[PDB]
Amino acid sequence: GLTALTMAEYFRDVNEQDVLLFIDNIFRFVQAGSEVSALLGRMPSAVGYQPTLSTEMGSLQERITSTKEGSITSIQAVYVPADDLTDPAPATTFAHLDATTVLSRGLAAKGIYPAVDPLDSTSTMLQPRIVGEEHYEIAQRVKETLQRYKELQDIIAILGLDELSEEDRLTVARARKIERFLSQPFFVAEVFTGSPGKYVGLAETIRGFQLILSGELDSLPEQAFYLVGNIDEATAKAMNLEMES
Amino acid sequence: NLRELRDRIGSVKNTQKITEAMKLVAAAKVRRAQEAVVNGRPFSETLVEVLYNMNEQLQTEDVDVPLTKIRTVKKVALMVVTGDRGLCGGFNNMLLKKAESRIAELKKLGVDYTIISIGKKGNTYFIRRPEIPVDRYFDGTNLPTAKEAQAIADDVFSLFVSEEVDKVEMLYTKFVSLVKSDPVIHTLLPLSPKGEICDINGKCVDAAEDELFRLTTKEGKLTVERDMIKTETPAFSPILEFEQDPAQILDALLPLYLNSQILRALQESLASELAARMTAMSNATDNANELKKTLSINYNRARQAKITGEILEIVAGANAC
Repeated sequence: GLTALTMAEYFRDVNEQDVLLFIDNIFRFVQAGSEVSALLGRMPSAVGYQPTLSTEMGSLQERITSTKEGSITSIQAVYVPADDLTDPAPATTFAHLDATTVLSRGLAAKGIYPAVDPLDSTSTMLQPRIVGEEHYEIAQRVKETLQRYKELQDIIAILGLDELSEEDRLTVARARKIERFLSQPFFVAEVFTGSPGKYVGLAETIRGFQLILSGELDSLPEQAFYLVGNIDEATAKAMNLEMES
Repeated sequence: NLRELRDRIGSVKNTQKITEAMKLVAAAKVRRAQEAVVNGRPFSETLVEVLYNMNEQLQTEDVDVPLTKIRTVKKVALMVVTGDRGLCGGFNNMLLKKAESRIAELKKLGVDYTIISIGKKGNTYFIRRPEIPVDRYFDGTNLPTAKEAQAIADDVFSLFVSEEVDKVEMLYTKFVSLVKSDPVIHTLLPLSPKGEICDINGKCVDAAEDELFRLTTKEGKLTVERDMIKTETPAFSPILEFEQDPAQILDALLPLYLNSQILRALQESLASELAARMTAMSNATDNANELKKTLSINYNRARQAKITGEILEIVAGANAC
């Protein structure tokens, strides 16, 4: 990664180009440094991690500063091990990254490809002043829809929704629709699955969020919104489903 | 911390034992209810025999009964037998949403939607739908007796005895399954000229051979068969004489038959509530032992974690002593 960063720094300073810079896996890089310091004769500080891990990953993220000559759009990945965010690798990473998409295992058990727990991810860019107040407003709406859905899952688990309220069921199917419409295919993703993805733009997404949380899509089906890119594409998919009889 | 994990595991165990307890408990409730609804089979049986008897002998174009007087389509009333304890499945909410559909139906016919009500949860759903005529809310009648049947029966008889409520209808989930019961509205008023009662959907339920919930286990899950045995369809005797009147005895048996169907309907709604509660608790017990296994899985995972922390404490000693 240091060599990759060095050539990227030639791009970002020498070429002064915009550094599209993807890299994976940094947690594997940490694991390598861990076993390396295990070879080195230094006391492994964390669960397996070296003491050196901290300032090392800081030096990693520190070359990854978006320079004025070339800003460094550096997409990296943490092999977030054992689903332990509190693994000191992912913990130590969670500071130094700017925007960590937290990818769930669970939403792929729900089948969402991508399976990001969007609840669990967070943006420095997330602000009304940053994203647009409309964007962050509808975003907070969908986010708290998710949060309420997750809170609803607790009573939903044992008891089931028949004890729940009708506004509770309203929010539940609503955020269920939000989660389903959050599933959209990805562009190259067909090689496992087969779907040609939609490069889903931000505003069509904004209108889809508007329809979903606003309950316009509350007559469209949740399964119809699954891996449905546009709300129009959801509308056509629902038109297929409503045609399917 | 590990002990909190073990603690909520035990909590899940407590609620799981309780969940199986609730499923079997309301199963016992519904078992006594199956006994209960069968315990009147002679009454409605000989009733329907005499009913087809004097309906054969009735034979008239001039006589009338007041319940049999279908009146002007001005106000239909809605009778709502319900359940009482909350979250008894959602037979409460399913029959109440179907009741809201009935509010829409009587708002579509313009027939001035009066609402008879049974059940304290039904009373609360009427009390929380404040934009309707609540006719006479009957309480949550735990194993309802012929007394409360007589009372709300008399409420039916008085109001539908007036044209004020003309042609009222009775909503109840008949206990078809321990799992399924959507609501069904049997045509309560005006009383049936054939005696064969109708639905408010319109389906004339038979006078003679009709369904009645009983319960039997086809395989290890105990089940519910809405069985139908037909009663004796002899008339009364040719040697038998009508000592008071043909016409007034028709007018009298109308209160009797209305009472019989009403008691059966309240029994249907109560048994449906008992069954759906039982099914919800059974499914909850399944989900419970599931969550128990997940929790204990993470618990022993944390047991390994505590062991790993111990191993770490061991490891520092290896450079220490």
